[PDB]
Amino acid sequence: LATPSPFDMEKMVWLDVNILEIRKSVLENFGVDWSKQIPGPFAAFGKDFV
Amino acid sequence: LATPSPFDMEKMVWLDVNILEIRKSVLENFGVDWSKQIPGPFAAFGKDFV
Repeated sequence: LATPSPFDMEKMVWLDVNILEIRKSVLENFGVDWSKQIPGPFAAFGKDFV
Repeated sequence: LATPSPFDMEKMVWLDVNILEIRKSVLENFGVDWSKQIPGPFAAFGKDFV
Protein backbone atom coordinates (compact mmCIF):
# COMPACT_ATOMS: atom_id res chain seq x y z
CA LEU A 1 0.00 0.00 0.00
CA ALA A 2 3.02 2.30 0.11
CA THR A 3 3.42 5.09 -2.41
CA PRO A 4 6.46 6.83 -3.91
CA SER A 5 7.40 10.46 -3.57
CA PRO A 6 6.65 12.85 -6.45
CA PHE A 7 10.39 13.20 -7.04
CA ASP A 8 13.72 12.75 -5.30
CA MET A 9 15.67 15.73 -4.03
CA GLU A 10 19.05 15.64 -5.75
CA LYS A 11 22.33 17.18 -4.76
CA MET A 12 23.15 20.48 -6.44
CA VAL A 13 26.51 21.12 -8.10
CA TRP A 14 28.18 24.49 -8.61
CA LEU A 15 30.61 24.79 -11.52
CA ASP A 16 33.29 27.48 -11.73
CA VAL A 17 35.10 27.86 -15.07
CA ASN A 18 38.12 30.04 -15.91
CA ILE A 19 39.39 30.73 -19.44
CA LEU A 20 42.57 32.80 -19.75
CA GLU A 21 44.24 33.74 -23.03
CA ILE A 22 47.14 36.03 -23.97
CA ARG A 23 48.36 36.87 -27.48
CA LYS A 24 51.47 38.77 -28.52
CA SER A 25 52.89 39.69 -31.91
CA VAL A 26 55.78 41.63 -33.46
CA LEU A 27 56.14 42.74 -37.08
CA GLU A 28 59.11 44.44 -38.77
CA ASN A 29 59.75 45.39 -42.39
CA PHE A 30 62.98 47.21 -43.15
CA GLY A 31 65.60 47.81 -45.79
CA VAL A 32 65.96 48.89 -49.41
CA ASP A 33 64.23 46.87 -52.13
CA TRP A 34 65.83 47.20 -55.58
CA SER A 35 64.77 46.13 -59.05
CA LYS A 36 65.78 42.59 -59.93
CA GLN A 37 65.00 42.42 -63.67
CA ILE A 38 66.18 45.14 -66.03
CA PRO A 39 66.38 45.43 -69.84
CA GLY A 40 69.52 44.19 -71.52
CA PRO A 41 71.49 45.28 -74.58
CA PHE A 42 70.01 45.19 -78.08
CA ALA A 43 71.41 44.83 -81.58
CA ALA A 44 69.85 44.98 -85.03
CA PHE A 45 70.97 44.66 -88.65
CA GLY A 46 69.23 45.37 -91.94
CA LYS A 47 70.31 45.48 -95.58
CA ASP A 48 68.99 45.32 -99.14
CA PHE A 49 71.36 43.45 -101.44
CA VAL A 50 69.14 43.99 -104.49
CA LEU B 1 -19.21 3.08 -5.74
CA ALA B 2 -16.90 5.98 -4.91
CA THR B 3 -16.15 8.58 -7.55
CA PRO B 4 -13.01 10.66 -8.09
CA SER B 5 -12.79 14.42 -7.91
CA PRO B 6 -12.96 16.32 -11.22
CA PHE B 7 -9.40 17.47 -10.62
CA ASP B 8 -6.94 17.87 -7.77
CA MET B 9 -6.12 21.21 -6.22
CA GLU B 10 -2.39 21.66 -6.67
CA LYS B 11 -0.10 24.00 -4.80
CA MET B 12 0.72 27.31 -6.45
CA VAL B 13 4.32 28.50 -6.84
CA TRP B 14 5.61 32.05 -7.21
CA LEU B 15 8.87 32.62 -9.09
CA ASP B 16 10.90 35.81 -8.70
CA VAL B 17 13.77 36.30 -11.16
CA ASN B 18 16.47 38.98 -11.22
CA ILE B 19 18.89 39.66 -14.08
CA LEU B 20 21.56 42.31 -13.51
CA GLU B 21 24.16 43.46 -16.01
CA ILE B 22 26.85 46.15 -16.21
CA ARG B 23 29.12 46.96 -19.17
CA LYS B 24 32.04 49.39 -19.22
CA SER B 25 34.51 50.32 -21.92
CA VAL B 26 37.35 52.72 -22.73
CA LEU B 27 38.84 53.50 -26.13
CA GLU B 28 41.92 55.68 -26.75
CA ASN B 29 43.81 56.50 -29.95
CA PHE B 30 46.70 58.93 -29.70
CA GLY B 31 49.99 59.84 -31.33
CA VAL B 32 51.45 60.64 -34.73
CA ASP B 33 51.33 58.13 -37.58
CA TRP B 34 53.98 58.53 -40.31
CA SER B 35 54.66 56.92 -43.67
CA LYS B 36 56.48 53.59 -43.63
CA GLN B 37 57.21 52.99 -47.33
CA ILE B 38 58.76 55.74 -49.43
CA PRO B 39 60.38 55.82 -52.90
CA GLY B 40 64.11 55.25 -53.08
CA PRO B 41 66.90 56.40 -55.37
CA PHE B 42 66.93 55.74 -59.11
CA ALA B 43 69.60 55.38 -61.78
CA ALA B 44 69.39 54.95 -65.54
CA PHE B 45 71.93 54.61 -68.35
CA GLY B 46 71.44 54.64 -72.10
CA LYS B 47 73.76 54.67 -75.09
CA ASP B 48 73.94 54.03 -78.84
CA PHE B 49 77.32 52.59 -79.81
CA VAL B 50 76.45 52.35 -83.51
